Amino acid sequence: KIHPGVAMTVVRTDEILSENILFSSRASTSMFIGTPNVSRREARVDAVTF
Amino acid sequence: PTIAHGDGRRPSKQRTFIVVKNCHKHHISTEMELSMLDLEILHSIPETP
Amino acid sequence: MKVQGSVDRRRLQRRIAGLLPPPARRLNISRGSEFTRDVRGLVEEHAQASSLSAAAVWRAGLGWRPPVFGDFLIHASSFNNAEATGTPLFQFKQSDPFSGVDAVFTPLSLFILMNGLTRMANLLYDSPATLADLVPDFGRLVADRRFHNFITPVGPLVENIKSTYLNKITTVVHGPVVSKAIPRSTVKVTVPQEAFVDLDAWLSGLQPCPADARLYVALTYEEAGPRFTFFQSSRGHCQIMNILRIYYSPSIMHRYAVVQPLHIEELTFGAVACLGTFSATDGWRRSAFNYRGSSLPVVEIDSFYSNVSDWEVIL
Amino acid sequence: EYRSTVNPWASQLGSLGDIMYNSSYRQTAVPGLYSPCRAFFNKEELLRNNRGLYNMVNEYSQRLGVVIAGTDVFLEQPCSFLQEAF
Amino acid sequence: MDLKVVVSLSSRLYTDEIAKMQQRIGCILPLASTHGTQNVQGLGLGQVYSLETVPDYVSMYNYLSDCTLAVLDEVSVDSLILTKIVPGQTYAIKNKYQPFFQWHGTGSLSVMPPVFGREHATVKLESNDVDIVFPMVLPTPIAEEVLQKILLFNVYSRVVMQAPGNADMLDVHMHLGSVSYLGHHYELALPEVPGPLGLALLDNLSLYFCIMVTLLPRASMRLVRGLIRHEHHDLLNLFQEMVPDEIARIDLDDLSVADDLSRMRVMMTYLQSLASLFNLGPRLATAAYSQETLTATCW
Repeated sequence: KIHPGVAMTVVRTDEILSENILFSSRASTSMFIGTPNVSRREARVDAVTF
Repeated sequence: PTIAHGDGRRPSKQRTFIVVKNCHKHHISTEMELSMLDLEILHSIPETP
Repeated sequence: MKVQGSVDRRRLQRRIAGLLPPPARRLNISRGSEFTRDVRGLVEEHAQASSLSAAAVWRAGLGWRPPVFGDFLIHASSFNNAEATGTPLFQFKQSDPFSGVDAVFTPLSLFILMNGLTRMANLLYDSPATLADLVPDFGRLVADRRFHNFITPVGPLVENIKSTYLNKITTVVHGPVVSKAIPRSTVKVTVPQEAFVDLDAWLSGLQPCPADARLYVALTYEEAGPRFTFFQSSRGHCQIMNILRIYYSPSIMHRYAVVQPLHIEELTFGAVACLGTFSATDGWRRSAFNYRGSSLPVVEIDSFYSNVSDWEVIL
Repeated sequence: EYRSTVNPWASQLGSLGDIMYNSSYRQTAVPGLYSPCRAFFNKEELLRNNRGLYNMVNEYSQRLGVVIAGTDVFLEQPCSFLQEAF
Repeated sequence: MDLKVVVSLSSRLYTDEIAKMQQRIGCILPLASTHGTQNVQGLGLGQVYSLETVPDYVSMYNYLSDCTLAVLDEVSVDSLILTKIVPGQTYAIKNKYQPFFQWHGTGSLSVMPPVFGREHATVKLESNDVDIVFPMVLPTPIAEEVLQKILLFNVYSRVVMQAPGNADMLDVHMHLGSVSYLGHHYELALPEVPGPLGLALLDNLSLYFCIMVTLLPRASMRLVRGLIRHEHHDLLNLFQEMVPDEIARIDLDDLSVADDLSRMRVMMTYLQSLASLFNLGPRLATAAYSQETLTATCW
């Protein structure tokens, strides 16, 4: 426990789970909604998946 | 219910699961006494007051 | 005054109703009138499927993937009745009599023949001298190193009808593994967790990830006898062999004494085959056997497409 | 009950006949040649036949009073099933 | 069974490049990982082949065979629509390489790194500070010829060190430099210094060569030693009347069929393994072709 030759600095990174508030003014963004499509992904031996 | 996702990952499958519970049974027991004389005179027929 | 929402269900119902394939045609033979009606429907369907004249007669708008089943018959000693469904099996060739038994082999049976997992294999097979009787030249074929040519891979088993001496066995040869009794329920393939080396992690910019990851099988003659190893890799048939040789080099260094300078028939260190292909980016699953003396941990892999390969020399 | 063996040269674990026909030391034998004495001298064969007969007997008896595995039975080789020769 | 991959670009199209990308429709490139949404830099071959970096082509082969291969289908101002190569599917293909090679029917096609020219098969998208590098699909004969030339150069470069310049000019750039075709000759890019990870193939080659040269047969040497001196053949134009005396020294002993046969068996068995160290490229089989459209059906 003798002091070594030289001093040091120590660095860490810390996370924080934080609850945040969001503000958005009226008519900020224009959204266009498409029309949904269907496809058939796989014909399984037991079921069908779309 | 489930949400739609837009990222590169495969689409989240809709989920329906089966939940099975067990029914408990409780028993309750009360003890009561009746002296033999209390049960005997019921069979006898009283006339005098 | 409900919002009506953002998406409409009529569209989804319509397009999915369009996506459904027409039903299979049952034929009713017991009753006369139903038979006649289905035959009328059959002739109309052939008229509707083969006449280039009309356009609604064009039906091809918008896969057949069961496995190719092959049935083998084996003795009830050379197979446990309890051994799990889907374990890859390997086959042997008899010289004159083949109809008597096929003598299909399991990895634990190979571990027994070759001499924890040892105790499990003995609790399956206490007196495996029939195992020695199945291959008469085992002591000869370890040295002639012709052992791999005769051990042909058969892959996972689906069903085994159980009899006193013989066993009926159905084996997936090519294609995805699938069953038969029901609307084709699927199976999975199991290999013991020990005596299996993950060669994608044995050496562990960013390495690319392919779609499909393959399972190889290799057979090595070390001074501690022969032994079998299956490898879960994904890179390529041209690189798996090189990486495997780099892996075996510490075991290869020991073979200077055993090799014969005069007779060159023993030199080969092993051979590699490719069994099948499964989904990458997933991994595998861990489970133990449920038998009487079951202590072995086992990897099990989903989505197995059985495409067996031949033994290729490595040294 | 009064004797144990008609020929001690055969019915022992390391006798001459046992060396001849048992599954122990026939490794160098050219495969694909039928041997009658195989079904009487191969130790594992005898053990399998005895276990199979005992299991037939007790599985008929202890049943009729749970999963019923269906057993397949035949008669083409009764000599092997009974360890007897006519 | 149905695979459509969209790759999204953060920045814009910058029309200067879109015309060259659009006449670049229908051609192969290897993508990083199979998902519905991809990164832009993993898309091309630009990761493995940095401009400042010296090319090591066996590493390019190793990267190329690992990644999934995709058919460019459509370029849109913000989108890249590519269907991929399912191992059990059949699809059309149409190609235009600036080193332009003419195809035949039922000829297997090999996928290779762009050894010839960087500017040729690479299109710079400096809008994202990226460069899309297309791989080279050639007929299998010219593919194996060029790969063999590459490995022989990687050897003879280590060889020609500290030798007369007459070695420096000749072997380094007479046969290892150019590749011929019908009335045509294309130069190759050559690694200025021998590349690592290339000879990693050559080590295995030396291993197989030691094992094979331990088991060479005898009668063939006698036949050849006879045919070079007594007779004349075109295949034997290589050897003149003089024989390499090595063959005379090995030849001394007599013949026996029983010896030749086991040697022949083990030689055959060690010849099946070379196809793993010689391919190093996903192969596509030709089913039909039209020179008037330059659009074949590979498989």
